[PDB]
Amino acid sequence: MQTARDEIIQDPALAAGKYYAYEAPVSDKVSKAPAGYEPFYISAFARHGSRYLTDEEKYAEPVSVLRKADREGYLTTDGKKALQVMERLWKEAENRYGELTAKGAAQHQGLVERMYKHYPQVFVKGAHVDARSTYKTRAFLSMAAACVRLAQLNSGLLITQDASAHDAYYIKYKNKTFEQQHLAQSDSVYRIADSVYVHPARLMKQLFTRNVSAEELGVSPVVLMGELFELDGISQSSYGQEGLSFLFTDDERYDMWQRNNFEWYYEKGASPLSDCCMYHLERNLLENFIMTADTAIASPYRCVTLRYGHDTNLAPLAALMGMNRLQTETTDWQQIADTYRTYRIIPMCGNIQLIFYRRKGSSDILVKPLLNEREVTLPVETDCAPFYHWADVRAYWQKVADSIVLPDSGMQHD
Amino acid sequence: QTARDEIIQDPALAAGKYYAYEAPVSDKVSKAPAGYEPFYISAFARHGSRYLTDEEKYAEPVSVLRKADREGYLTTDGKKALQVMERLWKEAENRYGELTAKGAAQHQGLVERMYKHYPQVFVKGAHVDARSTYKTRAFLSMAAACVRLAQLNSGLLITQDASAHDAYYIKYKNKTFEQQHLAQSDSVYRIADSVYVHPARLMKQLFTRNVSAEELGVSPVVLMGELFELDGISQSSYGQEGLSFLFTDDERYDMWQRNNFEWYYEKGASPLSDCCMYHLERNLLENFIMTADTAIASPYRCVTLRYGHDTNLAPLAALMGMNRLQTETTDWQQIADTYRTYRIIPMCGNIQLIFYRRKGSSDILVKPLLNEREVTLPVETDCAPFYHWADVRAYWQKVADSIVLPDSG
Repeated sequence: MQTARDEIIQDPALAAGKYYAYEAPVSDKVSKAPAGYEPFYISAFARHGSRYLTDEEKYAEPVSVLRKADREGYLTTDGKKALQVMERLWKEAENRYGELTAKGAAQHQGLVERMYKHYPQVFVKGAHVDARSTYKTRAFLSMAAACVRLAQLNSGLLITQDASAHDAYYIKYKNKTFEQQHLAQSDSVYRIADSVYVHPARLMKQLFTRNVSAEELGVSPVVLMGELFELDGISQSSYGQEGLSFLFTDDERYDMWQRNNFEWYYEKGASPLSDCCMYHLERNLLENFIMTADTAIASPYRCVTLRYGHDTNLAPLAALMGMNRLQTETTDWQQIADTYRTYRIIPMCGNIQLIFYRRKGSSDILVKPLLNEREVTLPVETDCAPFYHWADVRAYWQKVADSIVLPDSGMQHD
Repeated sequence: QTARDEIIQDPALAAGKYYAYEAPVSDKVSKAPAGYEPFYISAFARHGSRYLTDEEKYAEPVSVLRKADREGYLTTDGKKALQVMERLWKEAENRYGELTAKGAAQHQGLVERMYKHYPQVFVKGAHVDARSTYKTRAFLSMAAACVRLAQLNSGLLITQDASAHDAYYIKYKNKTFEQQHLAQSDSVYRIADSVYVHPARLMKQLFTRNVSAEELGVSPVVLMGELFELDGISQSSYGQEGLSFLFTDDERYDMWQRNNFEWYYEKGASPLSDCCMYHLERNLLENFIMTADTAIASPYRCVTLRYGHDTNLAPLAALMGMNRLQTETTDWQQIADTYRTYRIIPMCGNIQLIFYRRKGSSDILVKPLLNEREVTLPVETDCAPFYHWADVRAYWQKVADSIVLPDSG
């Protein structure tokens, strides 16, 4: 539909991208399934909800730069206003770095609330909600919030939780060797990305009364601008905390989003600069979607599969599934945002949901794919969009998974 | 009963820190004085039943017996032990240190008995404030309990956290303090092994011939410790055979004593570590005091649930002054009289404080429970098993104020 540029002009919060605080779709409506079809299985992967920045230094470094300017008298009034905001953001996050916020828990309560409202026939008494997480507290506290909410919504669900190293091979897959096969020269690529997207000259004059250099700051202007942009976005993780929007023009807001958007496209998407197939990393997660759907479709019980993790794995999974046009390959720095937009893929509480439908007396299973609760296309033909035939989707995904070979990494192997 | 007789009646208790929690046999709870109703619960619970924390705790002993098997000096009893140990390792594979299904069921049972016995605490709109450490076994115990509470009363307000911000009281650690008082622990444990661990008979039961510690790769005392650990951890699984056929009644008691001593020494009242190692839990005691003050003054209704590790549960029990845990002795055999790990830190071990108020009276009462058994506190009371919170609080505050801990980490 709209350009990413127009979307971000209409809603500046979307430029936070990976830090965008999840919002339910404006429309509460759900596409009607073909006659006789009812939902019976839901399979999901959900990123943790809104969180603070992951390292104390992501607060401490830019704050100390501005406090020093203040102390030595070259911080402007806008600079002082910015410093005051960042001090409040840091105080909020103090000794809670990387951790889920109260707003982040509410996002996951809302996510399963809307699941329950939309597909009540899935969440019948005795149905086994199988929820799993990574070891990271932000991921499993998102699971914990969601599971307590489902238990409040229906006392009869059988809800189990785990956060086990035994599942890491698909719920938090990692292969540094594969990354190093493609990203060894990422330093060079990012220097080019910085010069294409990050334009710090105007902001430096807004922040400081006299001209400053990379050497007096302790960080380059490009780094300082990125750090201030990250703080502006992370303000969304808190209730009633203002950001730093007054530090960024609309074009700079768009460009700083583009800079992190490119990073995801490069490290985890279809960039030709990383040889187009970085999203092959999620073969195992894709296979776990296939196998657990196979089990639920053949099961005499009722099932729901919930997985809680990280955008590190969510972003490539959406591309590997073939959603929309995520697999489009381009090196045009400005064209990426056409088909690949992080706020539509990996916001806080970002999530993929597959809704499986069944009709009595018919072995023709249908599946509705949702990316952040919006219908998506899959690279197979269908006669009942937004619905797909599971037989066609399964064949395509299994063929994709079968074609991916991943290298030994440490003691881990295919 | 004595610890020796309790272990004769119920050998599973000798697993100590690995004993799989069981509810009290009677569903009865003591009657509060007239007009008193429970209104606040404050708890600290260890994670439920878990696998061993490191792969080497399975691999090392298993490889010893596989070596004996390959080279043909493993007895038939030895092969039987190897069979069960391979089974225990297979259960734990890639789940080292993790909560088991039984450990989750323990924590569901714990809150459902809180709910049954003190139902006036669990009313619509009450805030259940649950917090954990960052370790998955602790968090998942929390998560199992909170889902259970949600099912018992969806009107509760249940929040969950597992924050570095709570570590100073929910997972306290002070390596400097330990090195001040445990500096020669290596020497103390070599003596303790000599006192308690006697592997000659077991070595002859396991192997067809004498075997040197060099050929085993581990000393016979280490191997006996590892086999006893594997025997205990079988309790974490449903329907898993242990190794009871490798230990006589006397050895089972003595191996329990050896680990019991380790807790008494590192976390209890042993004169060998200068009698005040349980001072480590001053912050956790202060958190119990202040969250109780807040609940007593609150216009809302509250429950405080903390989920953690026996590293902190054991000293908390002693620092609160429960029963005779603070009794000081160097007599290796007398420890067990007043200090018994299966009564303090089993799997799902827990301290609960049940607070009661009477309408129109500011005299708050508190009932202290250790693994759901009433305990004494070093405070006078005119209505045991209940204590006046004003007296308990004054005693715990001065205990906390008397403690000096070094800045560490």
